Amino acid sequence: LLAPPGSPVRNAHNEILEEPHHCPLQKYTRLQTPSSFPTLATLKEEGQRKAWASFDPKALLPLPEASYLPSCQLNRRLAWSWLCLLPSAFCPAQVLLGVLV
Amino acid sequence: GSFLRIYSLHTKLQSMNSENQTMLSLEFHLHGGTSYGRGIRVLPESNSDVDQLKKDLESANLTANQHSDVICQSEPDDSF
DNA sequence: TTAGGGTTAG
Repeated sequence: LLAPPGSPVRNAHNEILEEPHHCPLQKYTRLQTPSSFPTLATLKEEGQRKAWASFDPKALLPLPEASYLPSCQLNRRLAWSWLCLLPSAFCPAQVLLGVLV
Repeated sequence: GSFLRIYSLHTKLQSMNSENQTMLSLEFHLHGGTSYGRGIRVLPESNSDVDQLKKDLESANLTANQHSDVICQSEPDDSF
């Protein structure tokens, strides 16, 4: 994707003999890191880190719905809470690779 | 822990407390002798009546609609 | 052998 096929050949005679030297290292494009890879058990702890780090009691029990509940209802309102991270958004966009058993 | 059927269980009305203040209540008794069929028999937990009683409690707990209990919510720890 | 169905008064 980042460098598709079909390029002009890298003719040696040109690369050397030229006075108007142009070559694979004459002019170049910069690059911010594409698609790095993680080891699974680091992906896992990235996740499990952001979870606890973002969990925020007040932000699930907004007032004025709060300030009226019994304690038991309040605790069971809060005793489960998912989250959906979509890594392909991160920078770099962590690709995910492994074996399936 | 087992299941019983109390054949010809007597019911009887109560209306007082130990200090003889009023309180309406229900008594239950089983008079001596088997006449009329007063008795008990252990029920096997393979009996379809026991399946019916189990079925009933399935609603009496999940769909209980009953107030709180086990306020000590730090107690269960599930399969600790 | 007993018991050989029918209301306690608790």
